Amino acid sequence: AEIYNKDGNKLDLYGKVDGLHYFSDDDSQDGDQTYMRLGFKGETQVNDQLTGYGQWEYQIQGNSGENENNSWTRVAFAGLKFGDAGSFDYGRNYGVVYDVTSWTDVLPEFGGDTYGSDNFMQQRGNGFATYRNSDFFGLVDGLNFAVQYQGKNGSASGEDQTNNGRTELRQNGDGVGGSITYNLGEGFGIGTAVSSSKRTSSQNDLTYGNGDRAETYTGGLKYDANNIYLAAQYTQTYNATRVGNLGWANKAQNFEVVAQYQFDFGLRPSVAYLQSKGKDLENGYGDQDLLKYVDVGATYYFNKNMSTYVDYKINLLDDKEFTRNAGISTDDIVALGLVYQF
Amino acid sequence: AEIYNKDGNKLDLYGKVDGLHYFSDDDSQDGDQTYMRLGFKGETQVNDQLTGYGQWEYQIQGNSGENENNSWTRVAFAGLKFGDAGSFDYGRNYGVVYDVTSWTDVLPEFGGDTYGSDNFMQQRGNGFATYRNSDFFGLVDGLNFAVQYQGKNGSASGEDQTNNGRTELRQNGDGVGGSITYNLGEGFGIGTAVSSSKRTSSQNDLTYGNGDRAETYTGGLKYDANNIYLAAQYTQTYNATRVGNLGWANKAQNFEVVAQYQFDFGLRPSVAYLQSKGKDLENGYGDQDLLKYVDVGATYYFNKNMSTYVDYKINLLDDKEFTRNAGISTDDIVALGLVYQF
Amino acid sequence: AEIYNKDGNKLDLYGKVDGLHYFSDDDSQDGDQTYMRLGFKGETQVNDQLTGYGQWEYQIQGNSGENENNSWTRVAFAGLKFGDAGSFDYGRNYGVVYDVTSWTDVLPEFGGDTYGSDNFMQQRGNGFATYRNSDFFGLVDGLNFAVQYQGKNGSASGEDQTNNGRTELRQNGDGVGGSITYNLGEGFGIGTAVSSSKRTSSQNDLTYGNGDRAETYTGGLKYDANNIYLAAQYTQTYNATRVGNLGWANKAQNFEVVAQYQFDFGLRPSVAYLQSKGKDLENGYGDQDLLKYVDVGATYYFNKNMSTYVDYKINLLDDKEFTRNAGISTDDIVALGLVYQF
Ligand SMILES: [Ca+2]
Repeated sequence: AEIYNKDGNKLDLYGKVDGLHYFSDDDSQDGDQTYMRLGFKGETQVNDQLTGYGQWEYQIQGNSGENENNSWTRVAFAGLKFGDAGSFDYGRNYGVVYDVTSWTDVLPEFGGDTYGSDNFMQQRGNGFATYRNSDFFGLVDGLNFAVQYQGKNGSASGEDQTNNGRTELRQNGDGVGGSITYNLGEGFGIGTAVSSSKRTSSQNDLTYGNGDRAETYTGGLKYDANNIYLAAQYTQTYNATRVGNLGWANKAQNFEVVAQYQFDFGLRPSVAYLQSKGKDLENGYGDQDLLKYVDVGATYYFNKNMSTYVDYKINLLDDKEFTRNAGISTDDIVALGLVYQF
Repeated sequence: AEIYNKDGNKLDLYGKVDGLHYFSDDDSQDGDQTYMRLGFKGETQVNDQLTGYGQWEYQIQGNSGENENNSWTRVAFAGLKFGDAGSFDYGRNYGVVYDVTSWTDVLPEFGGDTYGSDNFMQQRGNGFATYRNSDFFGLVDGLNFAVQYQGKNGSASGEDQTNNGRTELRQNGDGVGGSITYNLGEGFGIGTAVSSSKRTSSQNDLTYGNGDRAETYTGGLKYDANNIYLAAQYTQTYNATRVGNLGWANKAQNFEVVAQYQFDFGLRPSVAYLQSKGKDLENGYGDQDLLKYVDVGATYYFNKNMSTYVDYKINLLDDKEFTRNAGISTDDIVALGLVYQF
Repeated sequence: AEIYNKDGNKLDLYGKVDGLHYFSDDDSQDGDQTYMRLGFKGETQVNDQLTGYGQWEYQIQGNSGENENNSWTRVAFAGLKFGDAGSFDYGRNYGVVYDVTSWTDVLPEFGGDTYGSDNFMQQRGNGFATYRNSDFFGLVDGLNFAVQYQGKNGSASGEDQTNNGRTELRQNGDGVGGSITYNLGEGFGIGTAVSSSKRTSSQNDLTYGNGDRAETYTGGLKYDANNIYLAAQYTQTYNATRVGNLGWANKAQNFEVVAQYQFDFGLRPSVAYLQSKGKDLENGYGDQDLLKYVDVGATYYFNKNMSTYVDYKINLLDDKEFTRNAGISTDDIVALGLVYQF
């Protein structure tokens, strides 16, 4: 909600409380999943061709006892917008791959999980320097592009050390990526994104998915008109898709597709399919499905501040030694949520 | 404070800073106790018979150094209010037992401690689904009731596992409870509450207080008029009252009583007595006092945003092997507080 | 930003996002340093001669992954201001030494580091009771003083225990200090501060800097007019200046000096020099430099809500066994920051 707007400076303080429960045979997923987010988006007019901005978003789990706290920063960045010349921001932000893969990340609860956070340039991550340009310098309506750099986020100590070190599955070396999207008209959009990240020496000491670079190549399509939403994304990755908590897939092929309809009375059913196919895994595993499910659900929007939903992950992965070793869930989940937001 | 009210959506952002110091021979209590809370309460009008809401409240200790952070979520829930048909909410909230025991939880600093947080359905806890009805459907003025369910919050791994696992003393199985309060008129109120929670297998592997279910039965009475506040609550529990950090009392009898007066110039003296009597404790302990103190104090309210208080916990427990083993404090405490709130 | 002002109560909710990167051969400093702060400052008019207030400020690092959270309370206090009779506040706050040493803590990124946080009464710390008077009771314009007490913040357990125990380098015993500053006119200011804190037995079990009390003596001078800022502070300490993470200096002499100029178009160059000279260190180290650098940098202010800066720490310490043992950084750092604030 915009809570301040005075003398060229505006501040939106926003958030949500999601009273959320999962039902699953997977005891690591089953039970209370209540959480909240809080954030702000601020903007300051500097002059005719320059606006400054800042955004922060934080998640605090609501499903723990008072003896602990599970919270984290989703984004935290500052930037400048310069008219038709583009914008630049730096901080914790979304990787440019998500400029296209976000088109399928629209499910009531699940979805968006052929990749994760702190996962090279695929989604949220630290130290992104991001240049963006909408409508190609004001010359081509509907043609947008981005160019992005990510500095190394290494280990806590030793050869890969940076100030902000972390575990191998959340590290990266220096990376570069970009995206292009185009409005084809009549509700249709097409997009592509590429990223290439150096990997660190400690990442390459894990058994799975060695290589000098983590690479991703994405294409996407969407239709968004007449109360219909359709989208698909295909992403091919190299040493970039996590294999549970074991390392990465030498290669993976990720595909997500979704269809939704918004009824005027407030109901938005959703059907989707997601898969991630890993190739050439070490330890004799070879080709393995890393993710495979159908998702059926619906959100009922009471208004823009209140909603409720059901989401059903129909998990098509087989329970096998591989999935158990990797810690990949093979069970179905039903989610029920009630959401207040501002 | 209400900081937003527009187009049927309202947001109250509230908080407090309590500059607080304890004086005690108990070194685990003595010293700086400064803390803050922050929260919001949002409400959205959906239609003539339906309002959505969300509430979140967080505590951050202000008495640590910058190398650590001690914070936690008090509540986090979302709900719907259906005019006279009642309300429903889900998330981290107060157990319905507290609908009655809260009547004595009014001391300047101490009190409210014959039970704790994450303590079956007695106070704050995860995964409450709560139905409430005020003035009995608009048929009986002053008659309120609630019915509540709490899903299992289990262990981090193994047989009792849920996604949001925690230590035994803060676990629960599936539970159900209810409360009824009635305005007798002329300032008097009467209330009762009952709860019954399944206990988990890991809870039942501790030495103290094994059983299938944790159950509570509460009666309360109060007078709240003419600047006088008098209240008492009596609660009988089974396998539900913590014995320090060792487990639970097979049975306990808890009693709290308080008298206060509000002077028009701002001063509110308070006198109270609390005890918790544990029965049939294991390891030869038998009947033991778990809590026993007189409390004398006063709050001076400068206005609705600023107050200061003294509170004196006169601890009547004897220092003995049992209390030392259980980690129950037997020393007096004096608290001095200065509170800004909004 | 002031977001509420009604019926005698006002609330300023403020914060910043600093998109920040360090370049250094010191891998513990190098890399992404993005962070945010959030805070509030509230004030309530009680009557003609009394105002209540509260302030809280929190830092949340923006340079970690989502599997961790690094955050802390900077300040959290409540107070009363009694017209010209002065103010009193209690909580986590700044020690009165900083009333003078803050005059040099004005660099774009670095600076302010001949002392740290939770470092006796030198900067931020727990449990400060602080009396302040501006303009000497309304009788002497520009003459300010303060008197401050800090209660013991001891160990987690054992002989020095307090409720809010911490590691030795962040402990203190009971302390007293004061400051006096005077506006000489025409941009000139002069100040002095003195503090004396009991040390704890666990502090005195460390090798470096044992003694009954930690003591500090500070003088400062500044010139602040005609777009020029000049300041210097000299502090002599006894058992109060940290030697890396090893303990304290039996004696230290700290000197900071800074010169800045503000151009109308928004650029503020800055040049500074800082040194901390430790004396009589144990383990044969004798006299050692603890800190020594020249700082050159500049901030460009777009407006009151947006800025960017470069800061260059030219480290003059030698890499030698002492600095490596103490964990004192001897490398240069360049910082680049982009800051949105409200
Ligand atoms: Ca490979």
